[PDB]
Amino acid sequence: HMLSDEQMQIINSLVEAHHKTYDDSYSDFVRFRPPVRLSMLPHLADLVSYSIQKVIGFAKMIPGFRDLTAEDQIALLKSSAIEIIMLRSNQSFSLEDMSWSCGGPDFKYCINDVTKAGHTLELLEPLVKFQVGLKKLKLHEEEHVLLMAICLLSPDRPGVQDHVRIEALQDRLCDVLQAYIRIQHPGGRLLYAKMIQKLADLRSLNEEHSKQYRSLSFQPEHSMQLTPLVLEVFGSE
Amino acid sequence: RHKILHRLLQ
Ligand SMILES: C=C1/C(=C\C=C(/CCCCCC(C)(C)O)c2cccc(CCCCCC(C)(C)O)c2)C[C@@H](O)C[C@@H]1O
Repeated sequence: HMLSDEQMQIINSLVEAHHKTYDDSYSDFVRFRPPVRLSMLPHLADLVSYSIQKVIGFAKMIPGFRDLTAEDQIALLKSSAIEIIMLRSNQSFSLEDMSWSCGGPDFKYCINDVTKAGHTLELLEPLVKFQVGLKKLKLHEEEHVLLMAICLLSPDRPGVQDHVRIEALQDRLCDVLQAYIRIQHPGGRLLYAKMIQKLADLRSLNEEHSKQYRSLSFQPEHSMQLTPLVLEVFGSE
Repeated sequence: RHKILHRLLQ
């Protein structure tokens, strides 16, 4: 009926982590290659490459992520990076616009540019649908931060080797999220399952994106537009 | 093999 102290340390260090690695001013967006309206590809690669760096910064501040082997950390990041970027982008996704909004009109990304960044509606139809789903949950930032850490800490990812230890961590995070909803979220009494439902949605979007990324990365005139981080993280090594 | 990632993970 009440969160323990360690349960609320986990919450506190996770909210601090997110506040350090997400910037609501989006002022750093002016250092990317500008968007042109595959004319959107260079600005998207830059956007995603920057975001991957945030996710790594966030991951390093999750209690005990750092204590995994460097290999397990890489395996988790390589499989879960795109899911975490889809997750955190909810903070810039607007329901009135049905777009993401990270600046003036130039950092407003709409979906009609989908084919301009080398993707199809087969990815952006479910993604947008996911994004309004997640927005309707109207999450406290505690819950939003908790889902990213749980998403990152999935033992069922390709490459993981110590899927006991990281399942324990993921368990400790769900006990917090389960309890947070019970104690702190009014009308939070089926929100956990809905949230876990969103995790499985991600694995489906992940897949679609990984299939479409393969088509890009295999045409060198397109893969030359990506950054080295993107190529290493979404690569297959 | 993941030169950048290792670097970023300190
Ligand atoms: C990255 C984030 C912010 C939005 C996150 C988006 C916004 C999409 C706009 C695109 C709509 C257009 C302009 C085409 O019409 C996003 C997240 C996950 C997955 C995807 C699918 C496309 C990704 C392509 C990656 C490559 C090409 C390397 O395969 C997009 C903004 C802010 O929330 C910071 C956050 O981290």
